[PDB]
This record gives sequence, structure tokens and C-alpha cells, in this order.
Amino acid sequence: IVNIGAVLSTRKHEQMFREAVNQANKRHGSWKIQLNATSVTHKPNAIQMALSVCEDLISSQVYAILVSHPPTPNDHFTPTPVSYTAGFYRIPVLGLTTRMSIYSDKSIHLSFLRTVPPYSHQSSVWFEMMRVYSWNHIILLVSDDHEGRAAQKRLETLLEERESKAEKVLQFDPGTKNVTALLMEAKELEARVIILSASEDDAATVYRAAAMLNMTGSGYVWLVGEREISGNALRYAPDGILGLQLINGKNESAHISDAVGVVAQAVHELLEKENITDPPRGCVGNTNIWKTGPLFKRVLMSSKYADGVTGRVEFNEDGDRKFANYSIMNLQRRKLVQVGIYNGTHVIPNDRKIIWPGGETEKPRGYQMSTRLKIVTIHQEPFV
Amino acid sequence: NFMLTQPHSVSESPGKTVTISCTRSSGSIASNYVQWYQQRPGSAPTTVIYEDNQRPSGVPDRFSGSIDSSSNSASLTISGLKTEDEADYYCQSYDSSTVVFGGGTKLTV
Amino acid sequence: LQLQESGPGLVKPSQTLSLTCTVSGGSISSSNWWSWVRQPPGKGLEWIGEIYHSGNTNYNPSLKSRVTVSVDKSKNQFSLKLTSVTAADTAVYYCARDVSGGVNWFDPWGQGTLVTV
Repeated sequence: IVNIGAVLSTRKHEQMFREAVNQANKRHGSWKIQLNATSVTHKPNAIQMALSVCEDLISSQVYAILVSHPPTPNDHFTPTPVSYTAGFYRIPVLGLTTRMSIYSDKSIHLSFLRTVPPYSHQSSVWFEMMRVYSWNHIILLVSDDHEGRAAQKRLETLLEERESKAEKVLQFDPGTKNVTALLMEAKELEARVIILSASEDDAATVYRAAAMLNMTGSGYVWLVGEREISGNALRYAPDGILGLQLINGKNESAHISDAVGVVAQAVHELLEKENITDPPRGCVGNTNIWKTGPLFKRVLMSSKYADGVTGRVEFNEDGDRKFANYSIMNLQRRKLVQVGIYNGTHVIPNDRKIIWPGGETEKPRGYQMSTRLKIVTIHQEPFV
Repeated sequence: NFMLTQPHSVSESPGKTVTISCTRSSGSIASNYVQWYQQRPGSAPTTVIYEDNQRPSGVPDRFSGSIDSSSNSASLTISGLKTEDEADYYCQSYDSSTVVFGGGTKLTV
Repeated sequence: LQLQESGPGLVKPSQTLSLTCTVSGGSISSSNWWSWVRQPPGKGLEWIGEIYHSGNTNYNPSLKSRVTVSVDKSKNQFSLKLTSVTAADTAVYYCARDVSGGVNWFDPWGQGTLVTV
């Protein structure tokens, strides 16, 4: 027999997980392979959470772990204690609603999988949308963190293939409320884009700069991610900005079903192999990982199952996701309405209406020429 | 979508301070803006408070508005009540889905 | 700018009202909206929809397939149509354009039109 534990938020989610695992067991042949699941709730103290999760799940000899973000607002502490504790061995952990760029460095987290587009897909879809707008004057504001640097690097490596000059870049630092010199730097330029990569409320600060440097209107479109249009940043924002957001975002039951289906497929694929051991139990008396640890992760990367709730749930080399979906809206007098549908190099935007943060409709052509020349010379009697 | 709650009726002597509280049951009214309108009997409503920090030009300086920021409620304070203040007070707010208006409160002199 | 709202005057049961809110002293060609405020008798106020000249309009998620608003710039006019208006749809319609500012703000408020279905 085998078991697949998980860490969920509420008891209703636990009941949904039980129903999903029962349905999965009802499927397939279920010959000599039974998977009864166990669940556990969250805790305020991270130390208590880590100790409890190891002593509970590890002692049960699980074969996979599912972790989801708790219902508490903001923050990102959801996977870090579980990922660190279960990262001692090579038991894979599946993410459910955790979209952060810190969990992409395989050197730090050596065993972590999820089915949610990191924020590299944010810059990828940014490049995909910008390839057709025909501006070639990319300038963006980036917060000095892991997410902002990752987004800027993804933009640079997306433009490296196209061989285009991305003007300049602005770095407004994290945790600041007085940013206007960067706005003056971006004031004089032929780059008519105000692409923004900030950290929530920080954007709000530079948003106030938009109300202070009077650059908004008849040009200077804005491009922000899903996290920049939530909270105060959404409230202290001007209309006409493109409300990019990731679409079935706050939905987990469908994601739970997809995860359990792909886990069952991977387990069935792995069962037909050579001798297989079991992960140790106790959290105390074992200091060695089992032999075929990374083998399960490797066979899990190459597991494709495009029949659960949505399209092809394909895992790339990084392990985040492939072929997901994106719904880019716009702040047209608030009430964001989807205008762009994205699924990977195959954008089919909605033709509802296009409005820019200048009260107009026509796309602001981002070009300036200037005939201001700056001759310089040294004196020379017959000529100068 | 959400709803806003207002007191049924209030009574105060003229020349005193009258406080009207409009509470937001769902969510938190701390980032988005709220406004206070006033309707006369048999006439179109007229705004009295916007942006919770100033008043429209020509409105009396007695009217003032503030946000509790604790109980998700907006407080409108009028000092020096007069007979001309007999009207209907409404609290209006907006969200990312729809725009809602308060039930309304009436003061009796 | 002033708004003069005159309705069809027919309030028979199972009908659709289309009030004409003419604009005097102003031009339709602008970046402003024009929203309709619905006031039931002896109750509160709610917003049912709006019109904006350069394209898409958001009436309401509740009655998206029930209210349709169009605008003609040449006549400086804009009309609404409530699909399948029930006998309980007797209210007062007010046409208020907008305030730019940073968020929605209805000012000034027009005299509106009265329908008693």
C-alpha cells in the first residue's frame, strides 16, 4: 500500500481532497495499488509547523506532499518550512497556489514542484504582447529584490534573441516612498513606456509620482503584473493601465484534482521498475535519503496528463509549468475587463475596446527625433 | 459586491454637532474613496463631501468627513446644526465590480 | 453644461423606457461618461449603467443581458433600453455625466425623468 499526505488550509478543502482521492481510486485498475491520503492544518509558529509536519508525514512513509498557501492575506511563508524539512530527503512537494520567484533556484530548493506560472511568465507574456505593438523602446521600473531582478533578467534574455535595444531601466529600491528623480530621468526620452515591476505598496509610491510629475496623458502607457494591481496599489492607481493578471487564479479544487491525477499517473509509471525502497520514518533516527530519490522527480517532470480540468499540464526543465493561460485586463474607469487572452506565443486578444491612460483610443506612437545639435570645436584662425 | 449600513434616523438640537456613521460590512474601506451626498425634498441630490479631506466649493465649512479606519466606517460630522440642514444624507462607495450607495439617514430638528 | 431629461411618457405595464437626456451648453465629443442612476420610491439609490462614446460600456453584471445603452454624438443624445422590464421596474432615472478626478464621482446631478409603471 501507499499513502500521499498533504497540507491544506481548511477542513472543507480536506473533505474535497478526500473526495478527489476516492474518485481517483475509483479510476484505473487499482490492482495492488491503494492510496489513502492524510491531511494536516497550518500553524502560526513556523517552528511548530515544521516539527509537526515532519513528525506526522515522515512517520507515515509518504510518497508525495502537497502544500497550499494558507487563507491569511499577503506574505509567502507557506512552503518554506515544509520545503526545507522535506528537502532533507528527496520526497517531492507539489505547490498549489504559491507563485514566487524565490522557489525557482534549484540550488536553494532542490526538491520542489508546482503547477502555477512563477513570475518569469509575467515577463514572457510582456515580451509576447510587446512584440506586436511595434515600439522597441522598452524602459521599466524594477524593485531591487529577487522578483524584480528575475523579471528584468527574463526581459533581457527575451530581447536578446530579438536583438533589440531596451533603452534604459529604473531601479527605485525596496521599501521607499520618495521616488521622483527616476521619474525625471525617464521624463526626457524617446521610450514611451512606463512598464512597472514593483512590490505592491512600493508601486503605489511611484504611482503618486505619476500624480506629481504629470507625465500621464496622451502617451506613456503602463504595464504592471498581477501583484501590482492588488491592495493599495490598485486604489492609488490611474485609469487606463493594462491590468495584467493570471487566469483560475484563486481556484484550488481543480488544481487539487489535476495534482492528484498527475501524482497517480507518476506513481503508476514508477511502480513498473526495479526494486523500490520506502522513505524513512521517525524524523530522528534516519540521516540518509533513499536511493531512487531524484528518480521520482525526474519521471514526474516527464509526466503529461492533459485531461484533468484544463489543458496540457506539462512540466519544463525548471519545473514551474508550460502552456498555462493569461488574461490581461485594463483599468478603464476601474472594473477590469479582459482584453488579452494568452496561452503561449498564440495571443488572441479581446476586441472589446482599447483605452490608454490618456483618455484616448489611438496607440501612442513611441518616437521622438529632435533636431537639436551640439557642435563642439577648438579655435583655429583661418577656419574658427 | 457588498453592502453599507446606515442609522435609521437621528435627532439633534440646532446649533449642535451631528455625527453620522456609514459602515462597510464586507471588506475594508481604507484604500478606495468614499463620498457623501445630500438630497433635498423634491430636488436632485447634491454632493457634500468628496475624497474625505475637502468639500466642494460653496459648501459650508461646517461639514467635515473622516474615515474611522478601524471599524471600516466613515464618519460625517456637521457642527452648528441649522434649520437649512434638514435633508437626506447618503454614503456612496465604489469597488472593482460595481458602485453602491448607502441607505440614508435623516435628522429631525 | 446642463442636462435636460425628457422621457417618452408611456408607463404602461410590460414596456421599455428610453429617456432622452439632451445636453445644453456642452458637446458629446469628450472623454466623459454618462451614467444612469435608478431611484426606487421610498428606498435607496443604485447604479444601473453608463455610456461612453469610444466603445465598450459596463452596465451591470446582474442585468448585463437586460440593459443596453447607445449614444449618438451628432444629436448629442444617448438612450437606454431595459430588456424584459418587469412591473417592479417603476423608478426614477437620472442622467449624470461624471467627474474625472481619480475615481467615480457623480456631479452635477440632473433633474432626471419620472416613470410610474
